[PDB]
Amino acid sequence: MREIVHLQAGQCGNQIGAKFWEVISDEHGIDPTGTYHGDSDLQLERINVYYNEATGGKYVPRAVLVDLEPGTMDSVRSGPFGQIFRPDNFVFGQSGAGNNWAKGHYTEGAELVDSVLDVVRKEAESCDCLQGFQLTHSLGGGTGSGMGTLLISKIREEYPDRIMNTFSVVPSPKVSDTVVEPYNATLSVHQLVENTDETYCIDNEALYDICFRTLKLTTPTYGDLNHLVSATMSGVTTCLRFPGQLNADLRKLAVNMVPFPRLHFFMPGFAPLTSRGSQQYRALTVPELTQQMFDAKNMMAACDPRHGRYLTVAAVFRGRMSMKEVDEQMLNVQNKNSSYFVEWIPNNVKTAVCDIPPRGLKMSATFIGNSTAIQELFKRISEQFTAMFRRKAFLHWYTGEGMDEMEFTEAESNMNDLVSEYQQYQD
Amino acid sequence: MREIVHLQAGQCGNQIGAKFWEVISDEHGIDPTGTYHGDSDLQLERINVYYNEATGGKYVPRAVLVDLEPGTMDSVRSGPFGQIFRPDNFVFGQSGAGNNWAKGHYTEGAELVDSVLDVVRKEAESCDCLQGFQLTHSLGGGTGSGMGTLLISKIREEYPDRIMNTFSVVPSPKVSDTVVEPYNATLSVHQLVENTDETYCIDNEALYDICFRTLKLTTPTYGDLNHLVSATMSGVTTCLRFPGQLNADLRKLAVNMVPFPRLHFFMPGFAPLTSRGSQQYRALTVPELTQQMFDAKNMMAACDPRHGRYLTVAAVFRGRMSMKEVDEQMLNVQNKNSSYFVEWIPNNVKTAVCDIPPRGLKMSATFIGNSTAIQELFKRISEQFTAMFRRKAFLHWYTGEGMDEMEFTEAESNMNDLVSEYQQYQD
Amino acid sequence: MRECISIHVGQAGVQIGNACWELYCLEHGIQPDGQMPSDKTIGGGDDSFNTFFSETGAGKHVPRAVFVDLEPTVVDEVRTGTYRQLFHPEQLITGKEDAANNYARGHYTIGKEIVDLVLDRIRKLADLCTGLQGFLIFHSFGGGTGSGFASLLMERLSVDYGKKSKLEFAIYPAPQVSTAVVEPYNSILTTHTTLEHSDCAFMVDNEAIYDICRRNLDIERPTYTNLNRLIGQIVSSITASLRFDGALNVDLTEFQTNLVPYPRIHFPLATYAPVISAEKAYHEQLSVAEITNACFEPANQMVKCDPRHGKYMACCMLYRGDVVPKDVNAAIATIKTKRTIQFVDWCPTGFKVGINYQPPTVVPGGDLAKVQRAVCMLSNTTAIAEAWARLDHKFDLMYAKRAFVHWYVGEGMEEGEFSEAREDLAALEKDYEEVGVD
Amino acid sequence: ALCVNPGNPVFSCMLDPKTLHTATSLSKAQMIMYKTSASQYGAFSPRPFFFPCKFLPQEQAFTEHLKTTGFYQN
Amino acid sequence: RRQREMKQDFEDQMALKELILQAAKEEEETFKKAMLAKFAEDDRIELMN
Ligand SMILES: Nc1nc2c(ncn2[C@@H]2O[C@H](COP(=O)(O)OP(=O)(O)OP(=O)(O)O)[C@@H](O)[C@H]2O)c(=O)[nH]1
Ligand SMILES: Nc1nc2c(ncn2[C@@H]2O[C@H](COP(=O)(O)OP(=O)(O)OP(=O)(O)O)[C@@H](O)[C@H]2O)c(=O)[nH]1
Ligand SMILES: Nc1nc2c(ncn2[C@@H]2O[C@H](COP(=O)(O)OP(=O)(O)OP(=O)(O)O)[C@@H](O)[C@H]2O)c(=O)[nH]1
Repeated sequence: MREIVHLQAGQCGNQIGAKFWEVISDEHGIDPTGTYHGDSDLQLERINVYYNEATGGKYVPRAVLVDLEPGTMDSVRSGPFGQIFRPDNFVFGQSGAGNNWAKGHYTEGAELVDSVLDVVRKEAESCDCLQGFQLTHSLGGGTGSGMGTLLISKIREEYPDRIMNTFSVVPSPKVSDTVVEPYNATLSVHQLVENTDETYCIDNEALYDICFRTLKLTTPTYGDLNHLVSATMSGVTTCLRFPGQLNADLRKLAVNMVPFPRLHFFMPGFAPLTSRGSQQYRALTVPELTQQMFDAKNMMAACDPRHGRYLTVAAVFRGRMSMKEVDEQMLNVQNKNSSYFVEWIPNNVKTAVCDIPPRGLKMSATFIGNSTAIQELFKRISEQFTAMFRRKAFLHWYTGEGMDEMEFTEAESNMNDLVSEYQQYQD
Repeated sequence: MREIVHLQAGQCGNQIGAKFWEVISDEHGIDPTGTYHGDSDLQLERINVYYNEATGGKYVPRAVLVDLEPGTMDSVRSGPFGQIFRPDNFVFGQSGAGNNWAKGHYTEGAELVDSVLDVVRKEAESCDCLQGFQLTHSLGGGTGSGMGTLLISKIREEYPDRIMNTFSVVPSPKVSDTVVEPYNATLSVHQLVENTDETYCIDNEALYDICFRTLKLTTPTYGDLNHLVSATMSGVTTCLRFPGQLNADLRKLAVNMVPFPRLHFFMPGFAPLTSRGSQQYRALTVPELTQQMFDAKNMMAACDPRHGRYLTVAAVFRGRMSMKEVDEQMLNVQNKNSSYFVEWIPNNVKTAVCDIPPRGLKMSATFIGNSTAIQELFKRISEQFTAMFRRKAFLHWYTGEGMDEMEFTEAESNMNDLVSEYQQYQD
Repeated sequence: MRECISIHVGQAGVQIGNACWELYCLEHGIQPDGQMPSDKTIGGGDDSFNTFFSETGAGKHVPRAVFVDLEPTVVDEVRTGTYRQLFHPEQLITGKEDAANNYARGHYTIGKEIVDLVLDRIRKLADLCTGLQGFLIFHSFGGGTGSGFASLLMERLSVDYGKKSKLEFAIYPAPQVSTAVVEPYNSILTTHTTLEHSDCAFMVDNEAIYDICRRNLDIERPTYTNLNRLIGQIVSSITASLRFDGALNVDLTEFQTNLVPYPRIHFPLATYAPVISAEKAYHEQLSVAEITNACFEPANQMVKCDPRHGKYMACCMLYRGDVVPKDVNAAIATIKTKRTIQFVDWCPTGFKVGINYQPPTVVPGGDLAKVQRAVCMLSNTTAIAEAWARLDHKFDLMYAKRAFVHWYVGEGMEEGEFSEAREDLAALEKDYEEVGVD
Repeated sequence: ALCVNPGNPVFSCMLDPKTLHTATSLSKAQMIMYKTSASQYGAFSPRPFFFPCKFLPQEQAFTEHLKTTGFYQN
Repeated sequence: RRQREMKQDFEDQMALKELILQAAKEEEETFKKAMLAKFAEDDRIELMN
């Protein structure tokens, strides 16, 4: 059978994977202690896609936690699902990263890559045949970008035939906390575009606005945001574990989403988000879901593709649907905005329908998008990087770490190439 | 029927034997008083291999305790099972040891051999038909070396047709505590090779490392280390005492493990070693047992055979398993590292299946190997002996009791011959 | 005697095999256990089932079909379904890796090590059968798995068995709707590989099937099941000549000979006239007149072809039910006198009638009609080339900008085979107006 | 309570699933939460009603008595 | 009567195998129940010491 081993990278991914993993075990109905409460036959069957079974009715999550700071891990371990997480999967370093990419890429990573490779391979023979891997981390995270760029490089030569899914969050476009963050992201993306085959792009600012739009709760927690992205990431994973006529393999999907190799950055899309009163002012119908599915405000990833155009669109529908209601609506949206697609490809929509609704809600869906709205993203960081590199601010550290200006020169040159290629194909 | 009588010698083997013996009683379920609480027929059936039975359901061990220092024996006699051992079997001399090989080998042993040989021939007449003898002692232990080397010579002429099993521990390479120990080792291992047929090689440094590795409990007792080594000796003896289509005789194994006469030195190998959470985080499956069974970290005897190659490998498996999984796991390792055996012999594996699981766990195994990893051992002592023989340090003592440098010359010359002999047949 | 073996390739072709076999078990009264009641029909496996099932001396009906798929999901529910005990475990040929919509991956990467097992399946079926007129291959041009895998086997069954018929059924890709854009890639590859080996290819489109549902069946929200029964009823009718008899009996060999005029082009159209809702048949009446008008009406066909835009060559009507030649030949004579219907002057007659006295019957929990008079309409016209004319302008653009090529060339393939197809379709289309031009 | 931390951002479930089931007169009670698109193919039990009122099968016993052996020859 | 006899004994033989199969799965989980109980007591005996 074909399975997935997951990676918790960066200190955000510590919050990400923790929420993500409970979001899985819960809806399969396992108690926090780990003794599965046998209730659903299908989830009892397709639990093996992500978990192995230990003794005592306990499915071990096949994931790895990596970090450097014990306190974050101790909080995760002391959480409601630390007991379902494994001490051997807890691998860590004796150093404080300083939120330094180079230290996490050259200095601290050197003595930790060996152990994690030993750890990850031990699970590799434990399973038979993977589809690949997925990595929850941040492009703007210091230790995560330092670790992740190292690992994605190494996992590539060992298993160049698998799926290297990457799950990263983009920092706040307005205001980035880490001042050396543009340096970290620019270094990371240089290897990312060379190593990754897929990239999930998520931004916090849009998540906050969604609260202003539909949550309206004023004061949520960051964990609530993790709950949202885990739900979205759960939705794309429903395909593999769930039955029903929809083709689940990411490779059935990747060839359908990737026209050319340089296209790796993709944007999420989710289905009904509802405020207080509209919970009973909403008549759940495939159009009104579809209308809400394609709303500029229900966008959450980076920015409005209203600035640009649409390359490819793919939506997975979770619940008791049929082929028709999705059929005419695609014709409806086709005719609604036919010009805002690209004339390069007609029928650029690839639809899948999951007949198994989530636990409690019936009419749901997820959307993955590749539009011409990423130009704003890396052009933004282009002025930033050029501005700080114009007078090489915050540089004596990395030269002391052993880095040189040359490495950045091609790294921005690679990024500028992606600026043109996205522009050339569409414009 | 064919039985075994044990020998307990050296101030170390004074400790191990009790720990060994109490395990066997706990394995068989005899109370500390000695009145067997009959619960398993088979352990009732095949207790005759090692024990005689007194009046009133009391299994008397057929073991011989010998030493010079009373306080060790008094501690042993005051132990949980000293009442199970006989004052008849408590033989000792009227002198302190001083940790001198020759004092026990030439001076003190002379008036003590008569007693023990009478005792061991008394118990020999008590039993009908023997497989042979096993001796628990140390090679770096002064009293065990002197008496052991004496008795092995004596036991050879009286019964040269039995099993002369020997259980010795190698002192720590980093520090021997005893500074005269390399003299003690070189003298003993000289006498050992001609008289012995089996030798167990164990070093304590690996045991500390294993404690940090899987025991993880930081501060153990040396008795716990004894509980580890006793399990290794218990498993190799579970073959004889327990049913199942496993060929148990050491001769059945010896001709299988020993290609040529001078090969006496061997390494143990043990099966699942488990830490605090992994007891309920382990999917106990034959593949993962074999993985941990063939782990260079599971090495406990001397050092990693990675530096050399593998002459003979033999592992006995204990539990409710089948021929096919052990067969396929057998063929995996052949395909796994085909080049790391010797082209001298293919299919260098010997397998025996004990269908009787232990008390406390079901899936278990024991491994006995003869690899090319002993070169580092005696070559280490070679530089030790040469440097100390270079300026004859601490020699006036041994000249006092009646020894000469000439005995040292041939002992190391014999040692050098075995250095080459291991070298030629593999390299 | 009169028997065949059906082939269902790909998760696309699996449920239709279920539905038809579920349909097929009803008219024979096949209980879900696998045996009849105390009444006597069992023996050496020789009765109405012997053409379709193998109810051997053991007494269990064994369907003469093999279900081949590469994605174990869908086959795992159906083997846990209702009729799983009737299905032979490993005739449900399952796979562990998908073709990922890639025609070459389904033809090269994985098809090698399973076909020999499948070849082992067909020979065991070949020895037990007696006449084996041919095969019933159910597939799809836009096959995520059906496309690549069926291509290899249909080559291999041709080279060893080139003296029997091979009947091909496939859903034709929607003309303007595309669930995949690699669909033009594999479908054009399927055609050029099959035209020189496939005997008779029959196609259909779902959107027109849907249109019928809310035109006359009055269902604005159907499912697969309704569609599967319709095409299942279609194949049931063509197999009714084997199961029943009639005033005259016609076999697939007669169809093939009479349908295909010239080599290469072997692509007629299928139609079923008495498609109607329950209430309409209730207070209305069915007769040979109106159903023949319905069966020739330009909007009752399931393929996006305008008959007045083309010209007719082949006409085959299979009357299953209580009909009499008196009104039959009179009605079709009027159809010949019809001026709108433009047959080619090459064929004075192009009309193949098949009479069967058994009325088609309702299915439990079904949506079909209450049929006493039915026709299975097999016809071929020149109005079809526009589908491939739709395909090529779709293909030429996407080939010119070499979409997705890094994918296909990454797995060891090149453009020369793709170049082969474009002139082949060019060769195919140019024959179509050449046979069109009188 | 089969809730993660109920009232979570995405929709959640609280009611007991084992009572959410409906049956048909020709089928068994089935879990509405987990009704799949494929189980309809054999869901309903048959009635002797939706069966044709005529059966005219092809009987070939007299054929095989002379199929099993070669025809007469001079 | 050959066929009716051979067919009837079959499902009997069928009936025999799942009943020893269900006997197989019930006994293994009892040991699984036993081992977790032993894993329960070992934790609590670690508690007092
Ligand atoms: N865990 C967590 N991360 C957050 C949160 N809010 C923002 N983040 C960002 O998520 C990023 C990714 O974390 P890591 O990749 O582990 O960062 P790092 O390598 O440890 O170094 P830093 O990025 O400086 O924290 C961080 O850089 C934070 O800026 C939050 O609420 N929780
Ligand atoms: N009993 C015991 N022996 C140990 C331990 N650690 C190392 N040893 C060694 O085991 C050796 C064997 O003991 P004996 O053969 O009885 O020693 P001996 O002949 O009385 O003379 P010494 O070796 O000097 O003690 C000793 O030399 C110790 O160096 C331990 O923890 N317990
Ligand atoms: N024949 C058939 N076609 C279907 C069915 N359901 C949907 N379709 C249409 O037929 C196509 C199915 O082909 P594929 O997606 O290639 O299926 P496959 O080749 O077996 O491989 P997968 O992609 O893994 O399922 C889809 O494009 C649908 O538009 C079905 O049940 N049977």
